[PDB]
Amino acid sequence: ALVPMVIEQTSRGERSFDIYSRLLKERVIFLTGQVEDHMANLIVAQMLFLEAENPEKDIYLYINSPGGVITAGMSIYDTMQFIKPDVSTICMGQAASMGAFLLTAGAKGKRFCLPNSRVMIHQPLGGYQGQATDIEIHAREILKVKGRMNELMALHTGQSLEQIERDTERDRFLSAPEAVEYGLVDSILTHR
Amino acid sequence: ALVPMVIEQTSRGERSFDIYSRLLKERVIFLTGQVEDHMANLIVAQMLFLEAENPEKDIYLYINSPGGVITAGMSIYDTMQFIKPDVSTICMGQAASMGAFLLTAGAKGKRFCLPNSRVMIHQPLGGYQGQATDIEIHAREILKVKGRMNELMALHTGQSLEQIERDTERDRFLSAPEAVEYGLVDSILTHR
Amino acid sequence: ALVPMVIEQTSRGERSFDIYSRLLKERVIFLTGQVEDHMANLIVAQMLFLEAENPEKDIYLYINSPGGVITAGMSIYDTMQFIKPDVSTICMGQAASMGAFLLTAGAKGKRFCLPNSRVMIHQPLGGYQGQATDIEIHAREILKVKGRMNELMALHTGQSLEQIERDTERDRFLSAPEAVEYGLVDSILTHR
Amino acid sequence: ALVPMVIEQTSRGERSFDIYSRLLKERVIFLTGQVEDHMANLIVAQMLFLEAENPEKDIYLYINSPGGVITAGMSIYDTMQFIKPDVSTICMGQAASMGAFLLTAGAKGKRFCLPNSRVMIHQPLGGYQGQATDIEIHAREILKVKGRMNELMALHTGQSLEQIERDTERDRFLSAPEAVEYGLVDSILTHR
Amino acid sequence: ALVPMVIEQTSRGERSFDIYSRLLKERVIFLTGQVEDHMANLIVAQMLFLEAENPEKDIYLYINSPGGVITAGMSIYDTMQFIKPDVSTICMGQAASMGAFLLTAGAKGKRFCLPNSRVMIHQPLGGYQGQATDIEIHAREILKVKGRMNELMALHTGQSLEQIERDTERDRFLSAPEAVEYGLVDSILTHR
Amino acid sequence: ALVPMVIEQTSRGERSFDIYSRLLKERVIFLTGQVEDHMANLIVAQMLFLEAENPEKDIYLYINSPGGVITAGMSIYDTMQFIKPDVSTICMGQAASMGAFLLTAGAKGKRFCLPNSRVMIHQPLGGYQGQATDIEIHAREILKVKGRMNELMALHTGQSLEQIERDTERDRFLSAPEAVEYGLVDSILTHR
Amino acid sequence: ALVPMVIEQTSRGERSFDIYSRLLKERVIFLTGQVEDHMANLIVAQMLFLEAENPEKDIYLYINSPGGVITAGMSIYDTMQFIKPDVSTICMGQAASMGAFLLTAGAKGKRFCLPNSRVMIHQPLGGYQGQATDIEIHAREILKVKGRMNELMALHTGQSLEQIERDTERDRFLSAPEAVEYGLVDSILTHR
Amino acid sequence: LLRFDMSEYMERHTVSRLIGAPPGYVGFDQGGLLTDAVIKHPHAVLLLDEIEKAHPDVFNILLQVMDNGTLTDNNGRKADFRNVVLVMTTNAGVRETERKSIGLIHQDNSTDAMEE
Amino acid sequence: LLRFDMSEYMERHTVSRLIGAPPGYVGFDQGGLLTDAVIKHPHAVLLLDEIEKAHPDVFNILLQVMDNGTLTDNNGRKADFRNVVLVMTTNAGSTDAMEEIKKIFTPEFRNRLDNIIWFDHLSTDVIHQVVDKFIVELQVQLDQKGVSLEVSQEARNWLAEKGYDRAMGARPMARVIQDNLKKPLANELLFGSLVDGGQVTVALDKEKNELTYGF
Repeated sequence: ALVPMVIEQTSRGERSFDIYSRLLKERVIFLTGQVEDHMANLIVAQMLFLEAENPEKDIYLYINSPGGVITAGMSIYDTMQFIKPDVSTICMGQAASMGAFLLTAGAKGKRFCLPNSRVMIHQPLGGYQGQATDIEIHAREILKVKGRMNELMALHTGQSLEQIERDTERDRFLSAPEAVEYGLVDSILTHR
Repeated sequence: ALVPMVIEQTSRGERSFDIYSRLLKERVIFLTGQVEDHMANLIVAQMLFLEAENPEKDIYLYINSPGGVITAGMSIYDTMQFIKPDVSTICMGQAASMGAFLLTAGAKGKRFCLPNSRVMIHQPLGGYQGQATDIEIHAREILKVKGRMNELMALHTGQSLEQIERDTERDRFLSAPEAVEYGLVDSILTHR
Repeated sequence: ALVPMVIEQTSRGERSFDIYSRLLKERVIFLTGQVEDHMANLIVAQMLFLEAENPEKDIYLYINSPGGVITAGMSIYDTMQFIKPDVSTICMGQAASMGAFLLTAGAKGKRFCLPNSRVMIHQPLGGYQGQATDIEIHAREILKVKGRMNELMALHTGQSLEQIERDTERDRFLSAPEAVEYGLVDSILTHR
Repeated sequence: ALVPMVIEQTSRGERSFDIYSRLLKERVIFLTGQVEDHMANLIVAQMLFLEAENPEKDIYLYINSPGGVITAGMSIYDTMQFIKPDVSTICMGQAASMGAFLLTAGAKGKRFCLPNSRVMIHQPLGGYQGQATDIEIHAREILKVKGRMNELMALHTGQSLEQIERDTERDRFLSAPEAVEYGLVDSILTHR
Repeated sequence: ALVPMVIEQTSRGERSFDIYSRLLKERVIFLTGQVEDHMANLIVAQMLFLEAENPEKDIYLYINSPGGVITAGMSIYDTMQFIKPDVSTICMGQAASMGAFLLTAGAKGKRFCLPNSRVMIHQPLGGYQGQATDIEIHAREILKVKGRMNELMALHTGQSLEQIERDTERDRFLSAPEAVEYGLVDSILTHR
Repeated sequence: ALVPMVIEQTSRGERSFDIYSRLLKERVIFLTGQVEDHMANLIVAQMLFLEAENPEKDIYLYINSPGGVITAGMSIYDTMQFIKPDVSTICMGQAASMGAFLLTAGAKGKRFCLPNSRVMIHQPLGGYQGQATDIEIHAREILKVKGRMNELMALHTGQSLEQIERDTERDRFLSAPEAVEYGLVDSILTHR
Repeated sequence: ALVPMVIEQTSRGERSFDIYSRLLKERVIFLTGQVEDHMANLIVAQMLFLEAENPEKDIYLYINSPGGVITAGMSIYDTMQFIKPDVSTICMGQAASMGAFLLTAGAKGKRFCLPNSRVMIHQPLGGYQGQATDIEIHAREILKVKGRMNELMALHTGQSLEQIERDTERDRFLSAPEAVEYGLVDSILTHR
Repeated sequence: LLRFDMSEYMERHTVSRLIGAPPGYVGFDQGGLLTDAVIKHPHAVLLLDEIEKAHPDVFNILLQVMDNGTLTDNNGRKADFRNVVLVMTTNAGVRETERKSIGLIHQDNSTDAMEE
Repeated sequence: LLRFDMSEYMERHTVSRLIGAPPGYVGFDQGGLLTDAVIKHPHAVLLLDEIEKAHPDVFNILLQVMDNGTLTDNNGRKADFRNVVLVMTTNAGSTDAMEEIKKIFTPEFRNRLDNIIWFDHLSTDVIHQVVDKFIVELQVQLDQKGVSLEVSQEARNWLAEKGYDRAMGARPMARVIQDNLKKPLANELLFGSLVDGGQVTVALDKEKNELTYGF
């Protein structure tokens, strides 16, 4: 019983799903844990599935994650931007690193966050071992990524690019009210 | 058969389910083991589900746990405060550290613990490795969390803030009658 | 078939359940292995279920275990006292340490044990590492627990508290006839 | 297909059964592999379930296993003694140590073994580490167990007690014809 | 899809089967991998089932295995001799060690093999650590087993006992035509 | 519930399918993780299955992978070229190494990648240990593969062969706009 | 869905199948990964099942494998030759070592291979530790196997025996067009 | 207008209602609704509502009235449909045009312009 | 008024029970239950209880009736519903009430309803009014038998509080009034301690809450 079952009444009186398929039906997707490749692949499939069911309605994405792989996380980012309905992102627990990046990528005006949550941002990490010639190739690529990530942060948050660059030099922690003032989220949820 | 099946009759019958799904149906949620992200996420999915099923009825949360990750635990805390129905928390076995924190977060007047249980509280733990500059950043963040956790304890228990600070410097153990007097719980359940 | 299936005729008939679900339906619960936190939690879920199925009928608990975590064991103990119907405990194989404790907690007059079984009692174990200040904090808590366990033994067995105090100094082994004489069980089952 | 499926005609089926459930329905229980604590409870559950359907019908317990925990297959002994039917214990492969202990415990006149089987009997094993005081306590308990197991062998085999003590000091192996002469079994099956 | 499904039609039709159960229905049993204790136990159950479905028809046993435990292999042997219908053993791939002794144990005249198969026979292995007294006891038992296996080989193959003992001193490999000449099998299957 | 279930409505409806089978029905196949042997084998089975369902409709392959084994990847490649309907490949996340070769092999005019994706290409890797004679044989074979892979890149992209060889000496990273200019993809998808 | 589900259309309806059972029905068997006993045991079961279904129709075997155990591979070989319908083998990805051996064993005129595949052939490997006497016995057996495998290669390919013996001394790699000239396959598939 | 509602024939048991029970069966001497209606009113419009709800084997009766013009009752008398206009109605192919494909690139999904 | 309990039509074979079996099938000559009733009483009120439990096939029977006013009997006769009114009751509840009935009453069905009438929970004033009605009916019977009965206010409050259940509404009231008031009185009247010309006033005993009276 790692995942409980729930029963609902439908046209024939009964359907029996788990504790997650039942919520997908209510257009809720959860993103938790490390942003890897298999997990990201599943989230994209779920978002495409919901768009087709009803292109006019919002999709709710709950975020609680420590970070992850950028490449994996750029899928999802591009899907959220490609598909038609708004994706509203809600931060609970934490949104760190790549998690914070996806949090701000939600539809404008719909970037919420619970009151005791934390958001943390920083420049990307990486590394390489090899010949001096190969080291240069790999060093250049990580720097281009750093630059691209900074532009997207500035675009979504409204901060100037230079301000974004200064703020990601070292781990920056923001409390929920600070995320609102900074521009990572639009508001704090209080009570239903 | 790690988890047994149970049978119930309604209209036409059948519809057999597991021992935990059967209790979720009775708006009962259990929280055991360490508090971490994958588990905390499930506790939240269950609470969102039950709210949707019936916004006016109480949700019962059983708490038996040694502690855990604060971030994961805070996502549980905020959901409990956000949703509409009251959450009544019941302590059996132990509620230590983060477990104790969530226990006192239940609806006022509805925080109950069994007579041979134990509650233990303490200041948060953490750590870090890095440059002196990074050490400063991370040390500041843990101290801010300590401060916030103490404010919430004072709010929920009725103790002054200074009294809460003194009491969490070293592990503090409370017996069920002590938890009632201190203000962590409202009462001790005895017999049905 | 790690666990075999059984078939039972009722009304419609057929209805094939598990070898353990068939017994849960017969208000039979088995307790085995070490007493921990994940397993003890299931024992409690089963007792609450049976209590809600029919508050007027007994629950039979079959005990065969070497010991366990005191905290996990206490959540079982308190449920067994809270719920309305009597729990009749039966000792087969062995009941040692915490297992012995739960055995004597059954309803008075309904504590049985098979003739070649063994029961063993001893003092509570524990430990700690840290500053001299923390060592004194943890040492006092284990001693309080020891005192509480002795009082419950005296309550359930009829022995004076001092007699219990002496008999728990070192491991003490009792044969089924000694369990009856001592007061841990009321009787020995023999033949159908 | 670790375990194959079988079909049989009853009333309005069909109805498939596990390669092992199909045989439980034929009042045949297999005891194979080393006697543990989890496997022993499953054997006990099957015997009670077989004593609930029809108490006036023999239960066959095929036994092929090299021994195990004494105090956990000394709870499959007490369930056989106690139930209403007769448990006729056939032999195959090997019955060693505790396995050879349960084989002789079957209904008198119904203990059978196949011709190329082997039965081996011996003195019980154990051990301990600790203070000289604790060593004494544990040594006494194992000796008490040894004495009790010898009494039961003498009872079930017809040998004098002294003969049983001499014969178990060191491992003794018996061929199927010797098991018959010694009295561990009543007869040898050959061909249908 | 480690194991594929197949379907068949009879009366109502459907009958969706795991491919191995589909063949059990055709009185075909496979023996592969090491001859252990759990696997042998399952083969015996299958043979008893087939002998109870139709006592007058042959049961084919397909053998492809490197060897295994003698004790487990012997329960398979005794069951084949006990049950009424002939058991025809076919061997494709290899039949080595215990896998070759059971290959010759099939019904006389029905011991066909493969054209590119290999059969290997050898003296049994074992070992022991302990006091000189215990070593003697165990040495005697393995020698008794060796003697018994030689008798059965001579019985089933038609070779004299002395010839069997000489030929098992060291591993002996036989090609399919040699197995036929030696008397391990009756014939070689070629093309349908 | 690692993978959610969805409900589809049609002539009869009530068709409960996994989040991945539901998409296979939409002629959508995903390629993620390393290009191994078992995974490639499964993709081929799906493409052959779709070709038979409707030879006149396109198949969409979603690519997000770091690379893998060339041999396994070539079986996917050859199938794509053999079957009748066009295969349209979409790159997201990353298409590196063999993933990049699998991307450009799609139908001309239908190779598309999302704007924040990355494509990386490089010469084959390999190795060997053995006698100087064996080393030569193995070295020659890897060089033949390098030559063949370069011919296919030139064929599908329009670059001259000499240009392809120079560009695959060391890891080369291309952003989505460069992949388009270079000729690995035909276009960039942006917003629906 | 590690393995996806598909739906077909027969006289009744539904009929849901795995991404592999559906193809078994079309008389398609896949051989992938390393050859060993359990996998080699399942393929034989499938080929026998298909012959019975319809003795007058071809069976298609898709091969993609690095090699494996000869014994296991030979039971597949013999079944292919024994059964009545032609078995047509198709090489995709690679066919090395034992894989190549089985590839050429298909029905004459029906041995195909995809354009970018690779076939590799070599003399058998093995080894032994023990007394000089045992070493001799095992060395002789491996040499007999080498001789037999060479005869079968010459038989199926049309090459003289001397030519096969020279060619397999060191790993020999062949491209799809060379496999055709050599005679391992009859032709290359290109486009439908 | 002769009108029949196919939702009343959802089980392989409502066919005798249309043509009559066999000789020796409790309902034998009643006749049969479809053949009696057609015999009495040879020039008519025959409507079968929601013909996607009849048990599928009921179609096998129509498959004998559409080709040859006749249906035989349980007395061997024949209904003659040559002057009857037959109309069947259904919404069977509808729920196949109300959806979009799932993916980044759209298809057509109109050929199943309900051949399904 | 014609009444049917739809909980008796939960199983598939019961659908023909309402209309009548096809000819040649057991029981066809017994007729149906619904179609004969509407032939015999064409102007009646038709009430279907708990229509949120019937087997889905009966809904096709209902859709046909609501759509055109008629059903055909297994003897070929027409059941003409043009003069009857159809009332169906449900515990389905508006969106949820809708989904629970809608599940079978899909839009294709709901569009055939003329209305939905909603029935409210009882207030405390109503449960007192309901008790007054029950008491009055007893008072009338007693006057006919020559006995005057008056129930005190503390007696009325208790009965209203006791015979009302939020989960059963006013249904339990029938037994609460009968068992506490009618029964004890019936015993005395028949025995003859209380006779024509008698009077009883019913008060509560504060420590028992029994209805106590005599003459």
